[PDB]
Amino acid sequence: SNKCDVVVVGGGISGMAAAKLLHDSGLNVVVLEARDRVGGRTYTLRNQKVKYVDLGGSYVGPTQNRILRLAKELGLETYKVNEVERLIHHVKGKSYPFRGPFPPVWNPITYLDHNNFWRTMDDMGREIPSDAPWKAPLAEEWDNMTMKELLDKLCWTESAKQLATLFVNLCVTAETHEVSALWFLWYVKQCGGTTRIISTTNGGQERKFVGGSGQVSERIMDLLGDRVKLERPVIYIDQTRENVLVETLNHEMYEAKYVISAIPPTLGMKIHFNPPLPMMRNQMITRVPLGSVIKCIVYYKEPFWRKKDYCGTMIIDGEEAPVAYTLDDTKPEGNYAAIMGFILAHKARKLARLTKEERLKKLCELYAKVLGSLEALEPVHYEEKNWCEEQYSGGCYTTYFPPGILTQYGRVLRQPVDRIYFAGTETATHWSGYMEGAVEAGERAAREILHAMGKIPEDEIWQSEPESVDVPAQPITTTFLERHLPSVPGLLRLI
Amino acid sequence: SNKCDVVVVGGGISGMAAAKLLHDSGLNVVVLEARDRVGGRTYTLRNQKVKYVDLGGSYVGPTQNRILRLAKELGLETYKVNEVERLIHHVKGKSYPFRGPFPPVWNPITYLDHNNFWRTMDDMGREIPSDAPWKAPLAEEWDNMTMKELLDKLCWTESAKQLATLFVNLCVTAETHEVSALWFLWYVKQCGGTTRIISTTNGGQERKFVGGSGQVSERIMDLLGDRVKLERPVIYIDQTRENVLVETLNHEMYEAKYVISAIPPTLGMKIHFNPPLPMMRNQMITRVPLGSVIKCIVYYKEPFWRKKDYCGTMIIDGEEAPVAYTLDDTKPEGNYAAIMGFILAHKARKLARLTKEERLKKLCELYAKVLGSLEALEPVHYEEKNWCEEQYSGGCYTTYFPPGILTQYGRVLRQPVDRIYFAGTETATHWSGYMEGAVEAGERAAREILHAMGKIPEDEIWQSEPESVDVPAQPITTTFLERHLPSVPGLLRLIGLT
Ligand SMILES: *Cc1cc2c(cc1C)nc1c(=O)[nH]c(=O)nc-1n2C[C@H](O)[C@H](O)[C@H](O)COP(=O)(O)OP(=O)(O)OC[C@H]1O[C@@H](n2cnc3c(N)ncnc32)[C@H](O)[C@@H]1O
Ligand SMILES: *Cc1cc2c(cc1C)nc1c(=O)[nH]c(=O)nc-1n2C[C@H](O)[C@H](O)[C@H](O)COP(=O)(O)OP(=O)(O)OC[C@H]1O[C@@H](n2cnc3c(N)ncnc32)[C@H](O)[C@@H]1O
Ligand SMILES: O=C(/C=C/c1ccccc1)c1cccc(C(F)(F)F)c1
Ligand SMILES: O=C(/C=C/c1ccccc1)c1cccc(C(F)(F)F)c1
Repeated sequence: SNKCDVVVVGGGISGMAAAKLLHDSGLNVVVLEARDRVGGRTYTLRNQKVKYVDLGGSYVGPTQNRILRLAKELGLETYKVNEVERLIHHVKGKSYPFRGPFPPVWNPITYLDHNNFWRTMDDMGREIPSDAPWKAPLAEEWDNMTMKELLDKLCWTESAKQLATLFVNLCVTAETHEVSALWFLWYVKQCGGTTRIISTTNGGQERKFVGGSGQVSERIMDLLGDRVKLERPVIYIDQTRENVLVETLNHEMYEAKYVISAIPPTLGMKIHFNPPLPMMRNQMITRVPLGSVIKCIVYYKEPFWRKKDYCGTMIIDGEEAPVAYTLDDTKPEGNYAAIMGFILAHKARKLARLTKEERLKKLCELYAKVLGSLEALEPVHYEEKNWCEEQYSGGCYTTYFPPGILTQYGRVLRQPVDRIYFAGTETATHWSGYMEGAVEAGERAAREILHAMGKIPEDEIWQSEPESVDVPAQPITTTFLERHLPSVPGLLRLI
Repeated sequence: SNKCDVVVVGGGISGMAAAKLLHDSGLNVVVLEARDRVGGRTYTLRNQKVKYVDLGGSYVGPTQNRILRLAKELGLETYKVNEVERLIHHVKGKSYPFRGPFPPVWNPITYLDHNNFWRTMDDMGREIPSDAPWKAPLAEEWDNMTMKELLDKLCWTESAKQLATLFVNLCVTAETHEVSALWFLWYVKQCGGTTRIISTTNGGQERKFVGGSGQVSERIMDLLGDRVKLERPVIYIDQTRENVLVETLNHEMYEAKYVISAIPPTLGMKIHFNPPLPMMRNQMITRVPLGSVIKCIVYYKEPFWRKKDYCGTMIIDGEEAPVAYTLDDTKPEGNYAAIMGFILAHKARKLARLTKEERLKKLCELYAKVLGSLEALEPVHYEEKNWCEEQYSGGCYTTYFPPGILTQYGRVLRQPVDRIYFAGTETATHWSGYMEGAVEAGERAAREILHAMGKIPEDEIWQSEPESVDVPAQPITTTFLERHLPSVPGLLRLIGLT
């Protein structure tokens, strides 16, 4: 057997961030990666047609100071997602260009309903602790309701209900009726609220890495050399003896003092445990699916949308549209012009039966309609990835909690099992579900093991991150009218 | 590599019934079983204090003709669960004895709401095909609401909402807010409806096996001899070559023409697949958890409750009660007097924090109050099993579907993946979740493979079961008034119009 101080299961950003911190503290680390590659839910494809493209996680932005710091130390640079020209909201077969992060509305009742919905998501969020959403004062009430129920209660207009549905589908790649209200409200709040989570400029989608996010995991693998084992799916963990034993599918045995599980919670199911897991984790890891998404990038000769004062951002309401959301994926130079689109949730399941060519055709036709341009019908290249297919992801972007699970099993996610500590973006308290969360969770799990070894004190397990000098955050502001305009039932009760 | 015709993964009832059918038709089978025993979600404990007790699946009843035929052929007998004396419905700290399957009400408004609740469960169920619940005309609308939402719309009284909530908790060991309305309605309909599923006499809970349900799996293991491999958890299935390779955790390798997967759907996750599963199954096996229950048996000197004209059946509403449902678990000889209780859904999680002794004390105190009996505080023995702990079950009794899953992923549950066929009670169309559904699924999967091999025609894959001559089924009947009395909203509409 191959002896070390710590085995990390998973060579995603979270596993790699963990292994780097432990290695940098002078411990011997092994990273056991199931796939022939590192990066996990990040994946950068290189070819001559795209140069590079993020088919998995891509965007970073202000307040994501851990992934920005790790990436800068690895020699990476960011560029800004194109948001110079107008965003488009496509509603009832028509494109409404706009500026500012929130699609505007003109009907005064619809205005009150939209304003109240966004404001209420943040008001509810203010009562949800980031590190313990189950301690929300209304935790059971919010957890025993789906986001569909909350939207049916909140939204007096079909316009607001359609946009709020798209918001849920886009943010967590799941249907409103699939997810806990408490969990979804936690998710938005732990990213700093509605504005921060939905924003390109001054939000989560502001920036990409030059050369792709995959370089984060690849460059940590570069530091670690053959301490990283590719095509080592972990099948068995035995804690009954003096050192922990970890076995891979190809019959290698690794012996360590500690283990970091840096995989999505449910992918714990792929490992056989001796002794059995404690009951609450044994059931928790059956209750926590990941969402459903096809990430699709269509390439063009030029970023032609810019010529009509469109930035390439499309927000597309309704059942018919295969893609509800797009961003300009063009490179900083104005070349490899591209639209990034998400096929979300049930649409990722329905449109999977089509061929690659059939999806390209559908997307090109939708883009032509929304951008009002025949150029959208002339793609030079297409790349796509269905994350629903992935045995060692289970989906993307992240794990969602169905109604009832977060209050009953949420405490279990980070709780150590003997000498196994838990990383993975799912266990983060800030931008959980993001590459930022992956770094927070890996460094924290690494530091829990340094503390178990007597190397650092308790108060250094959780560590604040200095603000990026390169990507400073601007404050989230509201207007007097946003804070004080009544809800629809507000305006009704007054009459 | 050990060569055979069919590797069966799982030696529960589903796997052992599959194995048996294949063996009887002259094929070489291997059963690979994770545990040091067969039975799975059935487990009969034997010691001198209890003689035998079912800590897992126990009850069989009329219309469950496949498990009755299999058990009869294996030499087993059934006896009747005691329902001679009165049932108890305990609500708001008081016990109301009754007779008949449904807890009665007297308040006329509350009577209309109770009758309408049960009638509407059955009305909705008749819209839902047993073999394709996602083809129900309103499948999307029903699957996109939880049973909590449905009971909030249906029940115009708290009395009905509290009884309906217990019905869900007890039937599927999950909360109303955890489960799809479509899935629950399907689950009840495929068991023959509300009356059949809740009933002791003429229903699911009518009988037990003399000596325990574990003997079904044991006696098939006896017939198969060393074809059954204990402590062989399957870790890897490879379908890239002519013959399927199945690897176990102890590095043994099995080679077959076909595999039957007879494990709970989510326990599919414990196997690494080459090539990867198709997309829809890959995601479906992360979306289908099992429920939560502790089965608890408290032993007494005598079945003292019978002397107060109580059969031992207690239906106990609300939050404080650790146990919402009990049955008499006394042996047919009238000795090893015992009460079987379920700790259901969130209570199975919450009370797992206590010691065995503390759970025994809380059950005795509850039973003392409900039965109006200090003797309930004098247990002679206690056995319990928290199925939430089992690595190779995931929970009990069975897999539930959260909102949105059965319409998106339902069709893949029993869809073959190349040379892999799916057994397990979860894949049944009649008494899915039960030992009955385990037999139907195991035999149907075996027959799918017999057809793939050209040994039987396609119209022999699905086979009806002759009705037991030993446990014949009384039909489910209603009265005119039960069929035609209005709902509460119906009565209000009449009042308006008048
Ligand atoms: C899929 C996706 C995700 C995504 C996104 C768009 C798509 C299509 N957009 C993002 C965005 O713009 N910005 C962002 O910050 N995040 C975005 N995401 C999500 C992001 O990619 C993830 O949050 C992040 O990558 C998570 O990293 P983490 O390290 O937590 O998890 P992982 O990447 O899944 O890594 C797991 C690794 O473990 C391996 N594995 C799995 N099972 C085993 C076993 N049994 N043995 C050994 N290794 C195992 C996996 O192969 C993987 O490499
Ligand atoms: C838990 C329970 C269930 C139950 C019940 C009360 C409790 C506490 N009451 C019942 C009742 O009164 N009447 C009834 O008809 N059903 C009742 N149930 C349910 C019943 O026990 C189950 O429906 C039935 O036993 C299920 O049978 P099936 O054969 O479908 O499934 P299983 O019993 O879980 O067997 C699966 C076997 O597979 C093994 N396993 C799991 N993973 C692997 C791997 N990777 N490799 C190999 N073997 C594996 C398990 O160990 C098990 O033996
Ligand atoms: O939630 C949003 C985007 C989330 C996101 C998450 C991960 C990767 C890319 C985008 C969002 C963005 C712009 C507008 C809207 C809105 F207002 F709902 F349409 C939502
Ligand atoms: O649904 C019931 C029982 C289901 C069941 C399933 C498996 C094993 C034992 C009980 C039930 C039984 C008696 C009364 C009631 C009722 F009416 F809801 F209170 C329900």
